[PDB]
Amino acid sequence: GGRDCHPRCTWTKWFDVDFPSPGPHGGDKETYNNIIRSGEKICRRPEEITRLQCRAKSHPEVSIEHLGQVVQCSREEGLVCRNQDQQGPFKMCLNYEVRVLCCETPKGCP
Ligand SMILES: [Ca+2]
Ligand SMILES: [Cl-]
Repeated sequence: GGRDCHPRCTWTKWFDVDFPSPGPHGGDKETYNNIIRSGEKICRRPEEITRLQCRAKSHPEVSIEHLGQVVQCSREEGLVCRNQDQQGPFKMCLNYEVRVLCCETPKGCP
């Protein structure tokens, strides 16, 4: 047809709505649920979450694996880190942040 129909995609800002506290039930839960309930906007209504990125807030360039940290960065949910999953004897998550790629397909497009 006469239109470029590939999705238009825009990254959100980075969100950091939770901060870890110590103990076996602490962690850092940067889920879309928590982000929205913190007053933050993620995507607009027409757009769909297409990609998630995750990083340590105060160590933004490093692979999280090199910190020995056990985290999940899932497109459906956001980032979850649980203190109980980390190595001891001080079992604790670092502070993470996330950002989202929001994509919207133009009108009348397969
Ligand atoms: Ca956080
Ligand atoms: Cl870094």
